[PDB]
Amino acid sequence: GVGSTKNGRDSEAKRLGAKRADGQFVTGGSILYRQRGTKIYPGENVGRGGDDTLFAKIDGTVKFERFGRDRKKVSVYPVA
Amino acid sequence: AKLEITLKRSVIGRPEDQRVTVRTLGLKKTNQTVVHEDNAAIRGMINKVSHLVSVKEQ
Amino acid sequence: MLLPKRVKYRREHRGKMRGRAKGGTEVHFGEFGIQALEASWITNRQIEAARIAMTRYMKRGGKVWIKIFPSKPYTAKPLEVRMGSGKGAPEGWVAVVKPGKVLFEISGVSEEVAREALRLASHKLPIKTKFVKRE
RNA sequence: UACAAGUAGUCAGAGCCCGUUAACGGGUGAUGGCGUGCCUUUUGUAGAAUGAACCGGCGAGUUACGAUCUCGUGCAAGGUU
RNA sequence: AGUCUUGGAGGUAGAGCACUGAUUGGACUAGGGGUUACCGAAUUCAGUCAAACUCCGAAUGCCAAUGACUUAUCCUUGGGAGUCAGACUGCGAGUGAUAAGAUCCGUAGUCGAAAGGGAAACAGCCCAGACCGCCAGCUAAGGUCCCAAAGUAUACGUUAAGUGGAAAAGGAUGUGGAGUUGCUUAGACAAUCGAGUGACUCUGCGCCGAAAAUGUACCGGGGCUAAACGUAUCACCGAAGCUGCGGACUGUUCG
RNA sequence: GGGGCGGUCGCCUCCUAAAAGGUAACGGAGGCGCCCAAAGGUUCCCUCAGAAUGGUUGGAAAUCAUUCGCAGAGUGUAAAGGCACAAGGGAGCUUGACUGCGAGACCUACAAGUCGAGCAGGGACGAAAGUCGGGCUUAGUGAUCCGGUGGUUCCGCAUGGAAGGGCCAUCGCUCAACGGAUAAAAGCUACCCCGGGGAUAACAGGCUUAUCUCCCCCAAGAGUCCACAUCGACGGGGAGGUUUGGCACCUCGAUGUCGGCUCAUCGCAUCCUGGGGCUGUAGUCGGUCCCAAGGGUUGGGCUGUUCGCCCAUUAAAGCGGUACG
RNA sequence: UGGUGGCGAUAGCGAAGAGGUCACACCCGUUCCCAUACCGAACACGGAAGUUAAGCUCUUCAGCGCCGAUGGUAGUCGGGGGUUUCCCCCUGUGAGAGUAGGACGCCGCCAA
Ligand SMILES: O=C(N[C@H](CO)[C@H](O)c1ccc([N+](=O)[O-])cc1)C(Cl)Cl
Ligand SMILES: [K+]
Ligand SMILES: [K+]
Ligand SMILES: [K+]
Ligand SMILES: [K+]
Ligand SMILES: [K+]
Ligand SMILES: [K+]
Ligand SMILES: [K+]
Ligand SMILES: [K+]
Ligand SMILES: [K+]
Ligand SMILES: [K+]
Ligand SMILES: [K+]
Ligand SMILES: [Mg+2]
Ligand SMILES: [Mg+2]
Ligand SMILES: [Mg+2]
Ligand SMILES: [Mg+2]
Ligand SMILES: [Mg+2]
Ligand SMILES: [Mg+2]
Ligand SMILES: [Mg+2]
Ligand SMILES: [Mg+2]
Ligand SMILES: [Mg+2]
Ligand SMILES: [Mg+2]
Ligand SMILES: [Mg+2]
Ligand SMILES: [Mg+2]
Ligand SMILES: [Mg+2]
Ligand SMILES: [Mg+2]
Ligand SMILES: [Mg+2]
Ligand SMILES: [Mg+2]
Ligand SMILES: [Mg+2]
Ligand SMILES: [Mg+2]
Ligand SMILES: [Mg+2]
Ligand SMILES: [Mg+2]
Ligand SMILES: [Mg+2]
Ligand SMILES: [Mg+2]
Ligand SMILES: [Mg+2]
Ligand SMILES: [Mg+2]
Ligand SMILES: [Mg+2]
Ligand SMILES: [Mg+2]
Ligand SMILES: [Mg+2]
Ligand SMILES: [Mg+2]
Ligand SMILES: [Mg+2]
Ligand SMILES: [Mg+2]
Ligand SMILES: [Mg+2]
Ligand SMILES: [Mg+2]
Ligand SMILES: [Mg+2]
Ligand SMILES: [Mg+2]
Ligand SMILES: [Mg+2]
Ligand SMILES: [Mg+2]
Ligand SMILES: [Mg+2]
Ligand SMILES: [Mg+2]
Ligand SMILES: [Mg+2]
Ligand SMILES: [Mg+2]
Ligand SMILES: [Mg+2]
Repeated sequence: GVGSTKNGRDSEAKRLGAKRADGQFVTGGSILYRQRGTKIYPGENVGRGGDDTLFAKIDGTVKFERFGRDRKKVSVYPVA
Repeated sequence: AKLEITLKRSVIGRPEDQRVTVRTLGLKKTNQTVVHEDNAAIRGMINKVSHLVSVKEQ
Repeated sequence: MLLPKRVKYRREHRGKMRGRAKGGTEVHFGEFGIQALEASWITNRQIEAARIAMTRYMKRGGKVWIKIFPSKPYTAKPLEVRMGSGKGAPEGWVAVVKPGKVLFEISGVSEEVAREALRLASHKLPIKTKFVKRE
């Protein structure tokens, strides 16, 4: 005879993290980064959605950048 | 300069990424020789499959 | 018998014992010591047997530092059960010892007494050891 | 062909006996090398899994009406009963 | 698509103790106990450790960009499928007992669906991909005393155990190479005498520990003191690999 | 890791997860099936835990005050990632917890799920810039069919109506076995049957060796003294493959299963006999270890038994393997 | 000097000094606009009696914090080997820690 485990549960994996590369061209509205909280901040021409999703406001080139000492940001710069 | 790359060992039993590099050099057959221009691209391919190929300056 | 007062998790992974010891490779506190030459789990039962062996030989005549602590729990399933149906219950406690780790240190006795005390302890342990001194 | 250890063949090969749809021929085979049937089912079967005693015959994706795609032909903003 | 170049995301390996836990010794003591170190939490100094710790943090892998060099794939639509029992091996993990030819993932290979050579025999290991013919040649792994193709090769060492050709803690004047050190012709060491001797550390190769059932039976066999092991060198053998010669078919480009 | 029994079934968070993403097990830990009319929106303003020092009640801990104080707090709730130009605390005014939508993305077999600038309508707060399509983020949910309710420039079976249907909004599921077989469902079969499987258990084999049997290492001790005659705590290392198991690799188009009988045969870890060392060996007896497998190794009572106990012998009444021969 | 930006504490904390006429402060009023869960503390609105004490500005310091090589080592991609819970070798790559050292501000714009 054997007992049983009280574990065995997990949630569906949420596919977080970077969705476009540094240097990649993106259209306006392209999701750049999915996250919980602000692991990366919205930089120039980048918005933060209600669930902390970072998205391009313009068409342009994605740039993940250092933001001060500890933090990071992602920006989209117009092609020119 | 031109390198002269010969496939000494078989691609059988080798990781896919090595087999692709060997094939991208134009080596489709064991003991086949191909001639390429000596540059950082071709040298970098040789480096990845150095255990499979023999090289000599032409 | 050494064990933690409490632990965060009662059931840990067994882990791996690659590499030499991170720290405690030199005789720090005492004068002499016994160094591991091989990786092993050292149970709290082995530490106690080793401790009493060396301590008894010295005749209250010197101090002992146990440099390893059996922090890691190990589990076992009940006797004669099939595989699965959850992880086994906690059984005992082990210290993870890697090559280079000084296990015990002695002070307040001669080298002759220390050598013999640590020899007697070495026979209680499941690993090859060597006698070491502070540099 | 009665000193031999054999999935029975195969490749090598004397000797002997023949003589053809005339071919770098036919029969036999001392001896040497290599070699665990076929099928099914399997991760994997020489399999100590399955099936067949042998031989012969018989014995399994068809047709109808619809649908769809490819190809072909006729006509073509029409085509067809 | 590969590679180089450039940029980026991310927290593993390692490491570290800055946080959370765990944790060793000393210093110094709130405070609570027998005015006391009588014992003491914090504090402080040093010291350990972590899948669910992180002040840190690789190699790789991944996502891109720009050219270059190379390669010939890629995408879309439509017709037709089969597959949804996988296996072992290496590496990274879990479960297990850091058992299983176990189980369950990740990753690469081979088998599956792969014949040939090697590993005695041996799907999954090593080498290597069989269009067909040849009584040509060169090689791979693995080999070169005989079975059995090729060295009874060369040079310098090691081993005496058939170790090689199963097995641990531990035990030991086995033996080779290093190094440290005490004592000694002002006479050591052994038992006055006459040259060494006696401790230790690292290390090569051996020894014991080593008992199973039909028959040697833990090199495939013979047998081997090298025909073993180490290091180096050169010959040669060796596949259905590659080459040569001839033939067939398929594709691409211009017969 | 056969089935039954137990446990589980959907969703969220973490670890396993091998620094993108994804990733399994009846692996390791926890949560959810809500809550809030502010705990939402906006504007303005602010800074927390704890400690030290001082204080009538008042104490370690209420309330002051001072200094120190990256957060050692808080964030409705699990956890993770975030958060002090706060996402934490306070106050004023509010209802954007809006209607029509939506370039473009993420995720993804499908069904679904997620993010979204921006445009229009009409608002909230703000001097304005602007922010606002609920809540720091990620759970708090359930297809279709069918039925109810509200709305409706739709249809209305000759025509006008109506019945009824459509469309938009919304309600009715622990359909929790949570992609939901029916609106509606429990047992027994040793009276059993068929199709299948060695894909999967019971026998034996195989792998493994936790357990088991045997052998060792260290030597604290016991033994008047004395570790080592004999025994050997705490610990440590093996061998065997006879035990109980683990695994599910051969066999389910059959590999008969306990005990006995008949016939044995092999191993040696030796029960007897032979030869020895040590002895806490005076002798006679013994103990222990070494060599030794040549031969030998009983008749009964009870029980299906094996085993075991017992009676009576014996030089001895060995232990194992051979599909528990 | 004041305002206002950019740059990872190399910008900070701490310590010791120095400087104010104008400018910036503290400061002195609460009548009014406005204000405090109580308070002109703060926020407001007004003033210039005097003070560089503090903030602010400028210098000196490496005590703490921060930045930080080189070399070595751990790990490791790829390729091999072994006595295989692991270990070793080779081409490459390469931390963390520790340390040399750096650093008590660097670059704007406007006004006075
Ligand atoms: O069932 C039989 N034998 C099977 C093989 O088909 C096997 O040998 C077996 C025997 C006994 C057993 N048991 O005792 O549980 C199980 C299987 C027949 Cl002999 Cl009846
Ligand atoms: K033959
Ligand atoms: K059968
Ligand atoms: K694998
Ligand atoms: K031998
Ligand atoms: K099982
Ligand atoms: K409010
Ligand atoms: K279901
Ligand atoms: K049987
Ligand atoms: K033994
Ligand atoms: K059966
Ligand atoms: K005998
Ligand atoms: Mg998750
Ligand atoms: Mg929301
Ligand atoms: Mg004859
Ligand atoms: Mg004969
Ligand atoms: Mg099978
Ligand atoms: Mg047969
Ligand atoms: Mg069958
Ligand atoms: Mg038959
Ligand atoms: Mg027939
Ligand atoms: Mg680690
Ligand atoms: Mg698999
Ligand atoms: Mg398996
Ligand atoms: Mg992957
Ligand atoms: Mg198949
Ligand atoms: Mg293949
Ligand atoms: Mg083969
Ligand atoms: Mg062969
Ligand atoms: Mg086959
Ligand atoms: Mg040759
Ligand atoms: Mg020969
Ligand atoms: Mg041998
Ligand atoms: Mg070929
Ligand atoms: Mg049940
Ligand atoms: Mg990864
Ligand atoms: Mg990941
Ligand atoms: Mg229905
Ligand atoms: Mg009508
Ligand atoms: Mg379901
Ligand atoms: Mg269903
Ligand atoms: Mg009955
Ligand atoms: Mg009846
Ligand atoms: Mg039946
Ligand atoms: Mg099976
Ligand atoms: Mg069985
Ligand atoms: Mg069998
Ligand atoms: Mg014991
Ligand atoms: Mg068994
Ligand atoms: Mg299986
Ligand atoms: Mg049969
Ligand atoms: Mg014997
Ligand atoms: Mg039997």
